[PDB]
Amino acid sequence: KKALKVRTSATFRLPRLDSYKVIEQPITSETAMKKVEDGNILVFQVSMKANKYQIKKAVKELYEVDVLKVNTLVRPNGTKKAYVRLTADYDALDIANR
Amino acid sequence: AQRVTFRRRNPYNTRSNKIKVVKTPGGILRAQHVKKLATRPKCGDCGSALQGISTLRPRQYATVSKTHKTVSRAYGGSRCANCVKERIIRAFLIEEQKIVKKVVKEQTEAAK
Amino acid sequence: LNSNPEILLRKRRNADRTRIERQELA
Amino acid sequence: MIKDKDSAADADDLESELNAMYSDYKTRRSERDAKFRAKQAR
Amino acid sequence: KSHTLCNRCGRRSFHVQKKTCSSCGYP
Amino acid sequence: LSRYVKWPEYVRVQRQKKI
RNA sequence: GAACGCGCGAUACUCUUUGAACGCACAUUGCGCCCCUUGGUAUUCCAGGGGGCAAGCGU
RNA sequence: AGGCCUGAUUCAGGCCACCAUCGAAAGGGAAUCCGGUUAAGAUUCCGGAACCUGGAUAUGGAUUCUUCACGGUAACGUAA
Ligand SMILES: [Zn+2]
Repeated sequence: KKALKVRTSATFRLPRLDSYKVIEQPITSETAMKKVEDGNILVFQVSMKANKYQIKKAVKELYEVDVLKVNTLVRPNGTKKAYVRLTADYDALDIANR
Repeated sequence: AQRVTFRRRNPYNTRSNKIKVVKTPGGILRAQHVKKLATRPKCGDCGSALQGISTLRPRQYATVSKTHKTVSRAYGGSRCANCVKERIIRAFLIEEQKIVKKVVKEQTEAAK
Repeated sequence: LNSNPEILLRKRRNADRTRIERQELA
Repeated sequence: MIKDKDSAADADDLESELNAMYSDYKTRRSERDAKFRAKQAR
Repeated sequence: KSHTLCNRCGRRSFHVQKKTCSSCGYP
Repeated sequence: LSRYVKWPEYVRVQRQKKI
């Protein structure tokens, strides 16, 4: 005698990027320095592999300042420029002289 | 008599980008893109616009309370009043006919 | 409001029913 | 859950199942074109 | 503009319609 | 329908050889 | 072999992006999953780093 | 060709069907406006003003005797 079940299934299924690498050098053109002096915006050159989170974190770690916003663009010569606007508690000119 | 043009990437007169002309607080005419108008919800039985339900875009219904998109009656927000009334009457009459047919079958099989 | 921290053990769900089924099974 | 065993009736049932499966397979593979359905209609 | 840059060889030999390169056969 | 999916190929073949 | 950079590869007169080319796509530097770890209020959130993913009634 | 659910601990049981992917900067689609500003940048920057999406959470109110609220004949209304 064999005990086999009646209810059978209808289908059978098978059972190197740190703070010193992120920020390469600042931008010291007259427009960038004007932004530093007036708009409280530090202009930096950053690596092409860095996003806004990494740029903000790197600025915070290296320069000990609070970053309000970061706006990045890619320059025609294959390099990335970042505008970092700091919080009103910090003066960008003081950091630039430092 | 100032001429205005699109403010976005699309340069073609497609349904997606439609322009209205408005006078800004600067005293000049400027273009403004208008969104697609919302469509009233329709009854699922007769296709007439549902009464008492606000007309919004599909994703704007996720942000309003349930009273603005339903009706207190049964099937409220899905079917209109007349369709619900027909459904009730039809269901009751069908049940009554089933009872009568069952009685008739019982009688006609009771001969033997 | 002058409270006191503590850890509360919630009552198990469907305890009496499961006990009855186990009793009938055995 | 049936606690029964048959000797040759099981073989007959298995053969019938296999034949039905083959017939269904033939019908499914042949009904790929509507010309066959039209011919089978008449 | 029948051809574009080929990733494997760098030439302007990648047929856009055929999606094949007439210089190195990519892919 | 096509119910043949209830049997994998190897089961079907090994039962066909039984007959 | 190619692209981008300073003969060489971010350690640049260790080995970037690729390529038989390998997580998936690709004329996009587009889209995922898994494990460990660190930071910012932090059990939930966000991000950074490291390492990976081309059963059968047959006997 | 796969995912999910149930279970005082027994791995057992159950549900469902159907195929990757690519293909639109004129199709479908969540949300930003005004004013100012450069030698060269603007719905992107500056000033003001506002929206969308996702997340963790707290407070008030409701959930009216203690347990998922009412009104109008009706269409329907509501802070829940
Ligand atoms: Zn209706």
